[PDB]
Amino acid sequence: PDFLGHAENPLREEEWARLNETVIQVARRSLVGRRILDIYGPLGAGVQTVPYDEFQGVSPGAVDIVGEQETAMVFTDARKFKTIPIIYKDFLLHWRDIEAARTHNMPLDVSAAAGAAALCAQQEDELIFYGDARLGYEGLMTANGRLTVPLGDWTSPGGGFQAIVEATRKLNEQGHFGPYAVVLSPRLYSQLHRIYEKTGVLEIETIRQLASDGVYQSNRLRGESGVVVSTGRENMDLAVSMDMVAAYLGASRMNHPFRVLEALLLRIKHPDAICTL
Amino acid sequence: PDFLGHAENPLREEEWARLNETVIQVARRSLVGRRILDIYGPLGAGVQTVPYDEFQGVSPGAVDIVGEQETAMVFTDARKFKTIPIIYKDFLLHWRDIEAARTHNMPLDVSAAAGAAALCAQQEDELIFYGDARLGYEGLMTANGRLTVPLGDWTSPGGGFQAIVEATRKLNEQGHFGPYAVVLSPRLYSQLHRIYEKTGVLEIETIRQLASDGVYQSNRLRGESGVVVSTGRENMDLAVSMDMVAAYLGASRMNHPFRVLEALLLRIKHPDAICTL
Amino acid sequence: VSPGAVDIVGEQETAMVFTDARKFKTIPIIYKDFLLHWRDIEAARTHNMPLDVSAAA
Amino acid sequence: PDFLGHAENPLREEEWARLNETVIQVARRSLVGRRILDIYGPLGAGVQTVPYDEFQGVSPGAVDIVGEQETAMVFTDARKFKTIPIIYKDFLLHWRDIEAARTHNMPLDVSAAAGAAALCAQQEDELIFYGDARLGYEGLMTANGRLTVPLGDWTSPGGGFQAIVEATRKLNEQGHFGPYAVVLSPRLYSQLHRIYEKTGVLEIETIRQLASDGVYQSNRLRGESGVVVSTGRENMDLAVSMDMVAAYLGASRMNHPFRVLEALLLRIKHPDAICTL
Amino acid sequence: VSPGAVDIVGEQETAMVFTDARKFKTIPIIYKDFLLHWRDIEAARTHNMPLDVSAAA
Amino acid sequence: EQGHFGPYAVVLSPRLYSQLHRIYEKTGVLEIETIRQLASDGVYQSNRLRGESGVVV
Repeated sequence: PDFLGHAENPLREEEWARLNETVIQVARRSLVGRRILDIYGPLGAGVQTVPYDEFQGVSPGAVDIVGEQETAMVFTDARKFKTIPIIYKDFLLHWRDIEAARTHNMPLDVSAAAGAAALCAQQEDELIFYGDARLGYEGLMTANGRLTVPLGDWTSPGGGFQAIVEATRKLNEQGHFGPYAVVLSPRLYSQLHRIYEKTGVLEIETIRQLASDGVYQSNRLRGESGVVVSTGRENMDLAVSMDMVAAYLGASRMNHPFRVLEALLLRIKHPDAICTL
Repeated sequence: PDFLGHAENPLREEEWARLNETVIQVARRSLVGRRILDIYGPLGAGVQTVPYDEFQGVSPGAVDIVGEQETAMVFTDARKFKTIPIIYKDFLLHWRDIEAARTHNMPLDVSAAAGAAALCAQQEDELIFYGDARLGYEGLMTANGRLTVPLGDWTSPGGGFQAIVEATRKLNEQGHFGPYAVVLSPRLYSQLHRIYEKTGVLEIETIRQLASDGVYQSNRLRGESGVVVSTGRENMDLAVSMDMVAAYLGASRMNHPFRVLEALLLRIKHPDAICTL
Repeated sequence: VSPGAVDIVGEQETAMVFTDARKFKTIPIIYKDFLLHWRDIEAARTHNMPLDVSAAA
Repeated sequence: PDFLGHAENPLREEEWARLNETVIQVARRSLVGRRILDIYGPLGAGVQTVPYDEFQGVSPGAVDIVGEQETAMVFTDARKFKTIPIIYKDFLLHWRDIEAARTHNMPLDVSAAAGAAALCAQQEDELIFYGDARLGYEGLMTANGRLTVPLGDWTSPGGGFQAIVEATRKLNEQGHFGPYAVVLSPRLYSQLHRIYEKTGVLEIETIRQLASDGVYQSNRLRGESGVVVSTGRENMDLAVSMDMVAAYLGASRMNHPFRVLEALLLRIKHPDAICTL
Repeated sequence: VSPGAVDIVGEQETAMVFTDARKFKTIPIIYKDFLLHWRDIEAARTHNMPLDVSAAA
Repeated sequence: EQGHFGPYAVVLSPRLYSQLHRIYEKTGVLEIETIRQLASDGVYQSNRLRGESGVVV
């Protein structure tokens, strides 16, 4: 019979396979921060730690052949890797329904799961774009090397043109150049969605051709802020230990509790690539 | 190695078979409310909902080769089913016992099982006869059409007759008649058990012949009140989903917590059958 | 609104718990009715082929 | 295995074997009460019960051929066994941890495991030396049979000695002798180890040669020490059901809870060997 | 530091936490170096069986 | 009323049983018939019970 219990896997192999498929689908649609930076390789949950620092840093020298003289480069400086967080949003499945699905119904419902993952992965991005004083992190607002531009995103028609252009100026001048990506607040994006501009075509065409890796909108970024980076690797890395998954709390009073587990840590290996408002 | 618990199913097939059998023994003996109304069939845990509910009229006849006049049985008005409750009483068995029972000697204890089950089945009836503010229910005290008649008027000589006679009279007047069952608070019953009726022999034989389906004693009914109904189906139905089973809360500290699971909901499809003292 | 985040520690969930009640309010059935005429359909069953779906839509 | 559950003993056999070894190492070194009394044999987890009362008392035999009686030797007037306790201090291991050790790092972290065992074994001594009365037990502050020696008179300089002689004398009288053990609070031990006038000699050297078994210091004895005993068998016995072991609460939340289980009961088979201050 | 009595159920703190803080601060590399000379070792591979460890230890 | 009910057994002193062996009562039949039908698991006599006492379980 059922039985009751505590041996599951409350699902069976098929429904279990579904829940995983549903979660990563909805999570991936709600993740705006994995689309602006290409991911690191999976390290498994086996590693607790992701390497942390580079550059800062010195330019010169060559003569002919021997020495005269450098460097030894760097390392830079100290360690250790600040443990990749494990973030979770919890939800329960309620009593019998699952077992009603074992005979009566073919579709097993999702009380939360797609919603919780959507809530969790989003909050993950808030972790990415802001800083955390709580445990030892680099956000894209706290990394310094920001050389903060006198904002941009005016009302007057030039507006965001001058901004991103000014960004590229100092970014390039710091002695770091490459393909650029631009992240904006939705409110900024609409006010910057232009209207009109140069009389040839609109803002999307001019910015997307200027930054030229892409243009993206995040809801978790500060309303006033927006950030420009360089997508090139060995600059920033999005370090993922474990991806998004459905996990089991086990038997409880009576319930099946789940959590969604996501471990994402972003390291800034060259913090000359970051510019805020 | 050994020492058991995660665990598995820490009883064994024989011991497990016992525990189930003991529970239905004490429970069926401690249930007075499944004897006054024939039970509905078990639906399994698949259903969350128990069929419901209408009232207020009596239907026609009769007759000739003509038509109709039905005159139409029509509802009038609404839905839906108010979710069938799950009630439980929990008990634990001790770790250092069961593995001694798994085995060395054979003192395996079922004591907690029966004690909780007896208590659980008790409150189940308390749920039935009383109303429940807890979640959305009908009782035999909140079901209207009660005919809030004064009745007894007890203790001389008696009986002890006039009350039930007055009820059956009044019940019939409402246009509802049938085989009758009489439920009393235990305190009433002995005061009624009682003496000779001076005519006379017992209250039991004279009442048992008037109601003529039976006379029963429940402790959970209000002390002053007692109720007469009609056992006939399509009047009231006791909807039993999964019956009673022994279940595990899980393992805690380790030990083993158990619960007895009970789902009973009683519906009144015809509350003209209810009489309050 | 539900929590995070986070360290290798636990919990703090902090417990998603309901709180409070049930149950499902019955799913409605709505309908709009239409008729087709008798003297049509059997002419459509058939002689020519003007079969009408007009009332249906 | 990350997923999770159940009954993996989430470690592996190698890490599991270690976990046992680490616990028994730290526990055996931090137990001062198993060195003053030779242990009973392990009774297994099957038994709930430890044999109880003896002595009282002492009559000897000459003899030749026939003609020697008391004896019986009774076995003393009283039963039954008052159930051997279960004392525990628990610990959890975290999310990644162990499984991080099954991928990359060969060493398993036992930091909490042994730490709990040291704490648990500590209070175990508190159970022994103090009275309990929660579970209604003995130990020696409560054993009686002391004839209440005041002991003490240990102030200042001059020694520092007389108490233990008063003890041996009284111990000797009434007919119980053996090699003797002395237990003190650290506070007395230092107070007598000191205030060599300085003429001078030591406190340790005089007591340790007189006691002729040993002198021990426990942190858990009452501030005003102390108790003197006789190590001889059939006087006191430390009855051990289970040794120090690793047990599982078994699942909590994406973690693993452990406990260390120790069942030790000390019975007083001869309460004439006990003297307090 | 909190202790346990006990009998049957009823014993808690515990957790035993595992204390609020991570991560591991990297284990150092400390070294003192030494050299062996030109001939030395190879003089020992021809004639003399003992190797000079004077600087090593 | 104590919240414990089931099938009942009655134990009496022999002296009680005879004084309670009735005689007559309700005019239908005797005491054995009414008590044995009431307690309904059985009625028994023990000589070791207190003469005045009797017990129901």
